[PDB]
Amino acid sequence: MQTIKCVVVGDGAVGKTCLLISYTTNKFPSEYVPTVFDNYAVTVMIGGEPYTLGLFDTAGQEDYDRLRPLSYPQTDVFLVCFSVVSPSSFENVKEKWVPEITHHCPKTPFLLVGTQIDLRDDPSTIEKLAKNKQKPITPETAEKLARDLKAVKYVECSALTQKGLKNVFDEAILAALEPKSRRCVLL
Amino acid sequence: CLCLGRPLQNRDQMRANVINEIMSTERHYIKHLKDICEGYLKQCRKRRDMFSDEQLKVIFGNIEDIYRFQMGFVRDLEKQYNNDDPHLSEIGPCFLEHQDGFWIYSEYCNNHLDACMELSKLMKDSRYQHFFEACRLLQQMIDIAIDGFLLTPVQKICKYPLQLAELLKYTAQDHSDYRYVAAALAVMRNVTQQINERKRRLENIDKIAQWQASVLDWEGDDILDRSSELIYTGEMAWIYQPYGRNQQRVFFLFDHQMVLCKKDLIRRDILYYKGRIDMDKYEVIDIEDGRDDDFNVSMKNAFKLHNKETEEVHLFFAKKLEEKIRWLRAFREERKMVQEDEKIGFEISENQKRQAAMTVRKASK
Repeated sequence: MQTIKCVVVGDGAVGKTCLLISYTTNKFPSEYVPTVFDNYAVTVMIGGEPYTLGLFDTAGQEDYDRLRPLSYPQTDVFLVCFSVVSPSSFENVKEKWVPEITHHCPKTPFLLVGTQIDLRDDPSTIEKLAKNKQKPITPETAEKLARDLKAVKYVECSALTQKGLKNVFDEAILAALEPKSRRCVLL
Repeated sequence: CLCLGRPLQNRDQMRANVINEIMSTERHYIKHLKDICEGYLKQCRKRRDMFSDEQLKVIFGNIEDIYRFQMGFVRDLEKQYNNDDPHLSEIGPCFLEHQDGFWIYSEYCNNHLDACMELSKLMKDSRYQHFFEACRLLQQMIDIAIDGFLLTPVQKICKYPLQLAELLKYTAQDHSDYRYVAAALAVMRNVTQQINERKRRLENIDKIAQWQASVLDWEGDDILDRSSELIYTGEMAWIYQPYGRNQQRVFFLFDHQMVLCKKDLIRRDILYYKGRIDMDKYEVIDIEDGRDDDFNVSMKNAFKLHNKETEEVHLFFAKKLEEKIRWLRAFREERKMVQEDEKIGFEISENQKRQAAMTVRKASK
């Protein structure tokens, strides 16, 4: 029964794990959100045939450059996450994440995923950014980076409200199957 | 104020939530370890006609020793859990008293990609695919294959700092745990950083042999005879002896020894071996700005290397202040690394040298 291994990478504190938790559970937003996400399998149907989607977080690995790559073998698709309210996490997509995964997994597709889109409206986030003469990343600017970096595409979501959340993963699944060959190997 | 935020749980409750997450993720983690050891390892050891000893050691490494450590770590956490008032639980000391035991994760991470290489090889063959799928069904594990499950110790050793940081954020400064949690956070960050750094060091042996092979006019022994880590490098002026000529050189600080080279005047990527300083014999004297006693020069951004037993002495000059400081750290750092290494008996293997040196004969001679 064929599998899709999907690995979520990106800077710390951009909501990688919140995203995975919110996609795979059905919590009220007031409930406690674990800091940790265990490897998760679920059956998804496409072309009327079952596939197992395997979801892997990389939380806490952001400063450990020799441990990170241990997660990469057998990957069929990467989600390269940044927060739309953290310009430094967006810069790192370009300086750090996309070069790393393309060095280790040169034929593996990746999506550019903007997280925390609800924080564009949050008074405190906006005030703290503006203190440093910054502001959130716009979808336009991110679409532009996705094209320059050869991401399959740019998708945006909020783990909190779930806006765009299921679509991130449907687009991941599609990128992974679009006509093993794309699967990361030995590096 | 204005009250425009959404419902958040209070600080003590958040601490209780975190404590429960810690206990629960440790029990789920040990269940995965047990499922590996009982569902895969034990079944593989039974089939001697399908797995050699060496294949088992390569695929499973020390997973069983990690399971064993974790049984003890979990028993101790549970003893600290306060049933009456979970948020009052004090788990900082459990991490502190088990800290040396976490070092078994170094070996696990260093050998993981060999594990992945072997499994991928075996998974081409339907005999093993079916065997492994069978183990997974009987141990009742979710539908992630064995390679995923063998990644869990790696993810785990990287998750503790995060969990302890979240615990700290909800712990008041007067809690019986505050200073213990803060120290446990520091200790577990250091465990992981040191595992990452030991791994880098082992992976870069190859690079030290290759670098040495690219340097022209090499004299004396291979760097890997005495050293196994580049600590710092850059460009300084220096004077070998009082009244001597100031030469500009590129210095390479390894554990035990500092090599110096000269760049070619035209071809800036070409380096010429110019000698080396045995750092076991040299103390670092930090010299203060102004003017120097015979010696007899003037000085901006300067320090000195005295021989311990002799009157031998060398003057160094960085350009910026930023650079003098960076070098002084790199010297404390190489003394530090040397003490820890001889204390732990960290040798570099014989076949590790033979592997690194074989890579040089790949790019001709």
